[PDB]
Amino acid sequence: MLQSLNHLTLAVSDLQKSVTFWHELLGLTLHARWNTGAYLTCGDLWVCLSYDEARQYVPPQESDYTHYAFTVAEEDFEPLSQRLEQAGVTIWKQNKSEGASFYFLDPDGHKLELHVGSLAARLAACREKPYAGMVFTSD
Amino acid sequence: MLQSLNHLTLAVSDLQKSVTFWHELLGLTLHARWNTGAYLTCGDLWVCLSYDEARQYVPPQESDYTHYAFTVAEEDFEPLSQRLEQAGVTIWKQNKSEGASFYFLDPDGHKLELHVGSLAARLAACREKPYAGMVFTSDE
Repeated sequence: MLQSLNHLTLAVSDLQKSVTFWHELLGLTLHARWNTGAYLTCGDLWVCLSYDEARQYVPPQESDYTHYAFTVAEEDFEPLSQRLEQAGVTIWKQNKSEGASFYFLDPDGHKLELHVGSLAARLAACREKPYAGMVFTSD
Repeated sequence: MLQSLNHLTLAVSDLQKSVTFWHELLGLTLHARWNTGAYLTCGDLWVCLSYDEARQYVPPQESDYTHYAFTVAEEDFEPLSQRLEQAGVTIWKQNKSEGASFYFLDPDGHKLELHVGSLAARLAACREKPYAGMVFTSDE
C-alpha cells in the first residue's frame, strides 16, 4: 500500500524568498539547501522547495481549489493568523467550514491553509450536519 | 509553529473516476464521500478529493514540478510500479537518480510519486554525492 506521504514538493521561482517564507515566517525547520532547492520539515513531513524555471506567481483566481493545510494548536491559531496578516500575506478564502481555518498564499501563490482539527473532528461535524449526499464508509 | 501537514486537498473534475483511482488502484482508505468530495487517508495523511468546476486534465508538460510523493516499502516498489503501468497510468518523468522513484499522474494530472527512502536517506546520499551549492544545516 501507499504507507504515507513521503514528501511534498513545491515549485518555486525565487528560492531565497521561498526559504525565508517557509523557514522564518512559517517556522519550518531547514535541513539542507542547494542552488536549486531546499529540504525542510514540518513535524514528520519532508517538504522540498524546488526551483522551477517555469514557475511564475499564480494568482488565486487562476489556480483551482488544490491546497495544503497545516496543523496549528488551538491557542496558536489566532497569534499565527495575526503574524501572517501583519506580514501582508494574501488571503484567498474567508473561513466558513469546520474548525478554525485561515487561507493564505505562499510567495508563488501556492494555496496554503492553517487548520485546527483532525479528520476525526471533521467527520464528527459531518455526522451532525452532513454535506449533500454524504455517505460514511463505516457502514 | 505549524505542527504537521493537516490535509492535502486535490481539485478533481470527475469525483467517481478520482475515488476509483485513489481508493481502488492506489488503495487509500475511504472514510466519507458526498456529492462534491471525498475524504481518504494514506497512513496518518488526510487526503481530500474536492470537485472543482474549474479543474480540467492538466498535461504534465503544462504544469510545473509541484508533486506529491508517497512512501512505499522497498519490496512493494517494483510490483506496485508494474501494477500502476498495467493500469495505464501516465508516467511524467524518468527517474534519473540512484534511489527508487516512480513518477505518475492521477486522472486529472496531479503529479504523484512512489518513493522509497526517508529525508535522512536523501541527505546521507547527498553527503556522498552533493548537489551544486549544497549546504547541510548540521554545521552550527
